[PDB]
Amino acid sequence: MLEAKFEEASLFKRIIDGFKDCVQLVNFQCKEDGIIAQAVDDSRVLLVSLEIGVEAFQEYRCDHPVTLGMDLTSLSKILRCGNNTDTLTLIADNTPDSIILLFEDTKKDRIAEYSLKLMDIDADFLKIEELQYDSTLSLPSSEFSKIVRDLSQLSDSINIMITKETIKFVADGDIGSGSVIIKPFVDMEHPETSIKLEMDQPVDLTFGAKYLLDIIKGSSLSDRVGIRLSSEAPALFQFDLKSGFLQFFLAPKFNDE
Amino acid sequence: SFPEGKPNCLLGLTIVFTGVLPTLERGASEALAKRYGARVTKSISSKTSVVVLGDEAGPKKLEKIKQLKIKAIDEEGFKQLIAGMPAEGGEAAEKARRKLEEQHNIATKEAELLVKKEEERSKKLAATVVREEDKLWTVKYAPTNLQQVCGNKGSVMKLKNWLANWENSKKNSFKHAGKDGSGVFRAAMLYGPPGIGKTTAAHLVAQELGYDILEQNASDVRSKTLLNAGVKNALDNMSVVGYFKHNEEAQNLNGKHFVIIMDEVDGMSGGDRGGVGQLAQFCRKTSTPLILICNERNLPKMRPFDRVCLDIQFRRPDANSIKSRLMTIAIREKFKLDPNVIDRLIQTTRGDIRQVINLLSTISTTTKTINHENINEISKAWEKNIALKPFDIAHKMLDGQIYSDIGSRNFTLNDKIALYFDDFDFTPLMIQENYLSTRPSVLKPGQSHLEAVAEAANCISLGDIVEKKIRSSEQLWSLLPLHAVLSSVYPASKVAGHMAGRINFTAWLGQNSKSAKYYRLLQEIHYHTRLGTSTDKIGLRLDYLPTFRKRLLDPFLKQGADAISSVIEVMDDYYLTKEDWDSIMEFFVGPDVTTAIIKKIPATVKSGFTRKYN
Amino acid sequence: TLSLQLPWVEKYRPQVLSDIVGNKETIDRLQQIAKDGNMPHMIISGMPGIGKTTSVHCLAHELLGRSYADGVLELNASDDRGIDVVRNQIKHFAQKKLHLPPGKHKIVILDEADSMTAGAQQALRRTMELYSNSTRFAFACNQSNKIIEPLQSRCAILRYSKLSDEDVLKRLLQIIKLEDVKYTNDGLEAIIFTAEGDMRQAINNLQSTVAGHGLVNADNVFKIVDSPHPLIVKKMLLASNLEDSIQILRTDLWKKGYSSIDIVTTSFRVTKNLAQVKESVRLEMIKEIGLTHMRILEGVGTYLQLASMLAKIHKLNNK
DNA sequence: CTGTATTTA
DNA sequence: TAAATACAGACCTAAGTCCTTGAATGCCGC
DNA sequence: GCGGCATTCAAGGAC
Ligand SMILES: Nc1ncnc2c1ncn2[C@@H]1O[C@H](COP(=O)(O)OP(=O)(O)OP(O)(O)=S)[C@@H](O)[C@H]1O
Ligand SMILES: Nc1ncnc2c1ncn2[C@@H]1O[C@H](COP(=O)(O)OP(=O)(O)O)[C@@H](O)[C@H]1O
Ligand SMILES: [Mg+2]
Ligand SMILES: [Mg+2]
Repeated sequence: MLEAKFEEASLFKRIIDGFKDCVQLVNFQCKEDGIIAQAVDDSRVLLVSLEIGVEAFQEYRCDHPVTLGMDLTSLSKILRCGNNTDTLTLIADNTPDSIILLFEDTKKDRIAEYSLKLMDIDADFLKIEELQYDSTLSLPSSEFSKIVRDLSQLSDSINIMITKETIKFVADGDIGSGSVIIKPFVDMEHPETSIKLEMDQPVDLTFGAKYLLDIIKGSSLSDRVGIRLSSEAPALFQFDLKSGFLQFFLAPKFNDE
Repeated sequence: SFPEGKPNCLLGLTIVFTGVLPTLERGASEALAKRYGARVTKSISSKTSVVVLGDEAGPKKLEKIKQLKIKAIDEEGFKQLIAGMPAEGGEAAEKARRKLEEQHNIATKEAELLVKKEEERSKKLAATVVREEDKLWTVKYAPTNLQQVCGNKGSVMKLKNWLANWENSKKNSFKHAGKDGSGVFRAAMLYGPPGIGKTTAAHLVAQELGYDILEQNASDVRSKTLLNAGVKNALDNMSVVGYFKHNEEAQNLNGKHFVIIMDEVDGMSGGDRGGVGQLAQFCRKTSTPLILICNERNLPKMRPFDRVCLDIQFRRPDANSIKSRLMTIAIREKFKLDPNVIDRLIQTTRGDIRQVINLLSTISTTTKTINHENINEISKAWEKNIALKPFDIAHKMLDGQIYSDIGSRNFTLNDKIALYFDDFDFTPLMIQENYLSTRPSVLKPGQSHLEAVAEAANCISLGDIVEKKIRSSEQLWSLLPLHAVLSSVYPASKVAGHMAGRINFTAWLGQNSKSAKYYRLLQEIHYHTRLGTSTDKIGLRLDYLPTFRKRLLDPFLKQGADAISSVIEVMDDYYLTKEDWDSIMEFFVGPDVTTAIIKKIPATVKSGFTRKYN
Repeated sequence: TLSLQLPWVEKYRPQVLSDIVGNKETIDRLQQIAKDGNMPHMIISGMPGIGKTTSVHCLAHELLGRSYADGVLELNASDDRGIDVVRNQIKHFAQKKLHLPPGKHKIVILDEADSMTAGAQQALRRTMELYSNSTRFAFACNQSNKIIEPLQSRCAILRYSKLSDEDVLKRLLQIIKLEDVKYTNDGLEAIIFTAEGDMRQAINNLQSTVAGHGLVNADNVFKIVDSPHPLIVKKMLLASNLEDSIQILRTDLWKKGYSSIDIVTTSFRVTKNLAQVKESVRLEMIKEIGLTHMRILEGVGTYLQLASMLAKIHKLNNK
C-alpha cells in the first residue's frame, strides 16, 4: 500500500507537463527514498529521468518498492481536472491494478477521487552512471527556451559549440542560418539570471531541434537549467527541484569527419 | 472402395496423375498418394516412377511419357500397386527412409534442446514471469537464432552480408558494390507473402550483428509530418540505450548506430501527401542502416522504392524445411503427427508458417492426433481464400477443363464470377488481350477458331458497352455482375482451351497512355497553328500533317542545308516551334515513319537548323 | 400499451456454449479452449443468423468469469473502423494492466469485422503482434475476403456453415417447450423452409407468427411470411412453355407488387446459381437477363420488358 | 502460360 | 547440370457519391 | 502570444 500526499497538485501537474510530449509510457518506481521514473523515447534518442524525494510530499508511505506503468496522456487528463489550491494524494493498494488520485480542497470539503488504470511496460531497468563531463554550465531556462524556439524555425539540427568560454548555438537550414553567441557573466544583486559556467575542453556537438523543444517544454520546474556536455556521451539537461530533479539524456548527432 | 495398403507402401515413388479419373478426384488421388508416402509432382520428369493415366489426358503428356519410356498405369494398376507393394517401400526407398530418419532425429534433437531451455528457465526462476502455456505456439516457438529459420537461407545470408558490410560501404560512400552486389544501396527491402519469417529474420540479423534495433510500423504511423518527426531526427543521431547498456568492453564500434526496421511498408498512404515518397527520399540520405519489410512489393504506391534500395525476396518455404519444425513442435506438445500430411498442410496454407502453427495450436485442443482420415475437413475449413493475381485469373479463366461438364460441376459459374470479382479492373483487359492466343478445346462440332474468336469479340464489345454504362453517370454499379459475364466469362468460354504461348499482360494501358500523350501534343500543335489553319484537331491531323511533313522535312532531304531559311519562314508563318517540329514528325505511321529519316539527315543540317531556331 | 417484452432472439439467446446447436466440431473446440484457456486469435465467418456473435460472446463470458466487464473490449467494427480508434483506444486497452487468472487473457471482440477500413486493418497487425501475450483478438465477419491476408495470417479461421434442418428443428422445439406454444409439424417445416438455415430469422418468424395468429400452422406461416422470393423466379425461368412462365410472372410476381428491378436481379442470381441446365445455356440466359436489366435500369421497367425476357429465354431453350 | 531465380539432386 | 517448384510478368483514366483521414484552417480560451 | 481543440476540406480509395 502507498499513500503519498503532495503540497500542491500543480507541482505534479507541471512535472507531468514537462516530459509529456517526448515520452508516452513511464514506469514510476516507488521506494522508501521516494519516486524514480526513467523512460526511453519512442525513437530511443532522448532518455527522461525524474527523481522526487520524500521531502517533496506532505505525507509519504511505502511498504514495498512498487512499479506503476502510467500513460502520460491519461495522467495529464486526470491532473487537468484539479485546481491550484488542492492537495493531491496518490493511493495504491495491494496487487496494483489502478492508482487513485484524491484532490482535496482546503477551503471546502469537496473531494474529487479519480482512478487511473495501470499499464504493462516491459522495459528493462538500466543504470544512469554519473561520469565527469567536459563542460558544465547553468543559465536561465527562459533564455534557453527562447533560443531553441527561435532557432528551430530554420532547421531541425542544432550545433552546440563551447569554445574559448563562448557558447555558440548554430542552426543551418534550407533558408539561411542562425547563430547565437553567449558570454557567461556573474550579476551580483540577483544570481538567478546569472550564467555559471565551467569549461575544461571545448566541445562541439549537434542535437535535434525537436528533442530540444521537448526538453525546453519543461521550463517551469526551475529558473535555470544545468547543461552538461560530453563529446562521447549524451548531454545532460537538468531541471532541479526542491527535493528531486528532471534530467534529459540527449544523444548527439554523428560528428562525421 | 480402396484397399487398405501397408503403411508407407508407396514410399520412395514419384507419381504424376494425368487426365480425369472417374472414381477418385485428382486432388483426392493426390492426397491418397501422399498418404502412403508417395511423392507427387505435377510435371512428368525423368525421376518419375509411375504415371497414372486417365481419360482425356493431354497429348503432350503422352508424348513425354513415350520419350521417357515411363510405365503408364490405369485405375486398376493403381489399385494393384496400392494392394501389393510391401510396407515401408520394401533404390529411392532407402534414400527416403534415410531422409525420414534424419528428420525424426533432428526433431528429437531440438525437442531435447527446447526442454533443456525450459529447465534452465525454471532454474533461473528458482534462483530469483509469463506462464509458458499462456503464450501462443507462434511466439513460444519463435526462432531464437538464425539456425532455426526454415527456408529462404539465401535471402537471409544476403541480408546478413548486406548489413555486415554496411559500415565498410559507408566508409567508401557506397561506391564499391562488391562481389555480392550489396553495398551501393544504403537501404534494404524485404518482400514476400505474410508469415514466412521476414520480420523475424530482420530482427535476428539486427540483434546478432550488434546494431541497436529501432522498429516503427509504417501502417501505424503513416504521415509525412509523423515520418519527419520520428525518423528525420533519428537518421543521424546516436542511441542512448546503446551507450548506457554497454560501452566499456570491446564488443563492436557500431553499437551507437541505429538499424531502423520499418514493417508494413505497403500499409502507408499513397500520392504526394503520403509518407511513401518521404520514406523513399529517406532511403537516399541516411547515416544508419534502413531495413524495410513489406508484403506486396509491386504496387503503384510502392513504385518509388523500385530502384532506390536493394530488394530481397522471401519466397514460400519448402515443405522439407518445415517438416522438421512441425515435427519438433509436435513432439514438444505431445500430439501425434505423421509427416505424410505436412506437404498437404503446406499446399493449402500457401506457405504461411504462422498460419500452420496457428492451425496446429487450434486443432490439437480437440483432436490430440491428426491423421490422413480427417485431413479433408481440416483443409476444407482452412482454405486460403486470397484474391488471385490478374495473371493467375487470366490463366484460370482461359482453362479448357474448367468449362467441361466435370469442370462446370466442380468450378461453378458463381466461382467464375468470384474469380472475375477478385480483380475487376484488369480481368476484362487481360481477357481481351489474350483470348485469341489460346488453342481451343471446347469448339462446337462444325465451329472453327475464327468463329469462336468472333463471338468472343462480339461479347467483348457488349461487355465494353456495359462497362461504359457502369463507369459513367448514374453509377450503374449494380450491373457489375453483368460485366462479369459479358467481358470475361463468356469470351473465355467461347475460346477456352490450352495456352498456346505466354499470357501477355494487357497492352491497352500503354497504348492508351501513348495515345493520350500524342493527343496532348496534337492539342498544343493545333492551338499554336489555329491562327492559320482554322481547322479542328482531327481535321488538322488527318490532312494538314501529310503536307506539313513535306513542307518541313522534305526540303532537308532534297536540298541540303540551304533550305533552313524556307523551313524557318514556313514554321514562323504558323507559329511553329522546335518542340512542335519534333512532335510533328512523330505522328506519321505506315510507309511514312520518320524515326529513321531524321537520322539519315546529315548532322550538320540539324545543327544549322537548331542554331537558326535559337 | 406501456411496454413490450423481450424478443425470443434476445430472451432465448444462449449464454453457454452447450446451448448452441451450431457446428458441433467448432463448438466443441471452443468449449475445450474455454475449459483449458489460452484462447488464440480467431476470425469466425459465415452467413447471418447461425451463431457467430453468440458463440464469441459466450466464449468470452465463460473464459473471463466475473472479469468480463474489465477484460472484454467489444466494439462493432463497422461502428468504430477508424485507424485512430486502433491507434488510441485498442492500443490503450492492449497495454492496460489487469491481474487475471494464469490461463485467461483480455479479449478484444470486433463485431462486423468485414467493414473495417484498410488503414485500421493494417494498423491492427503490430498492435496484435506486440501485445499477443496479454490481449487476444476475435473477429466476427460474414466475408473472410474483406479481411486482409496478413490479418488472417495471425489467427485461427473458423468457417461456420449453414445450420442443418435437424439443429434448427431441435432449437425451435426447445423454444416451444419453454414458451408453451401451440404448434403443428407442417408449421415448423414451413418455418424451417423459409428460414434457409438462418436461426435468427426462424426464431423471429416463429415469434411473429405466435404473436399474430397464436397457432403455428403452415397456412398461418405462409400467410404472414411469404415463400422465398427466388424460388418463384426459379420456377418461372424453368417453365417448359412460354404461357406458363408468363402466367407465373403476371400472377405471382407482377400482380403481387414485386418491382421489375427486383425480378431481374433475382433472375440473374437464380441463373447464376442454377445447375439444371448446361453452362452455355446459363451464360446465354444471363446475357439476355443482363440486357433486360440494362433496359430496366434506364427507367424502362415495365411488364413488357420482363415478358420479352421470358420470351427470349424460351426461344433460347427452343434449340 | 514462358521465363527466370533458387534450391537440391 | 540437371529436377522441382515457386512465381513473376503489370496497375487506367475521365466520371458519381460516400467514406476515411491526414492536415491545414479557424476560432476560442488562457 | 501561444496552446489547445474543433471544424472543414482535400486526397485517395471503394462500390
Ligand atoms: N522460417 C520460419 N521458421 C520458424 N518459424 C517461423 C518462420 N517464419 C515464421 N515463423 C513463425 O511465425 C511467426 C511470425 O513470423 P513473422 O516474421 O512475423 O511473419 P512475417 O514473414 O513477417 O509476415 P508479416 O508479419 O505478415 S509482414 C514467428 O514468430 C514464428 O513463430
Ligand atoms: N446455433 C444456434 N443455436 C441457438 N441459437 C442460435 C444459433 N444461431 C443463432 N441463434 C440465435 O440467433 C440470435 C442471434 O444470432 P447471432 O449469433 O447474432 O447471428 P450471427 O451468427 O449472424 O451473428 C441469438 O439470440 C440466438 O438465440
Ligand atoms: Mg512482419
Ligand atoms: Mg452478428
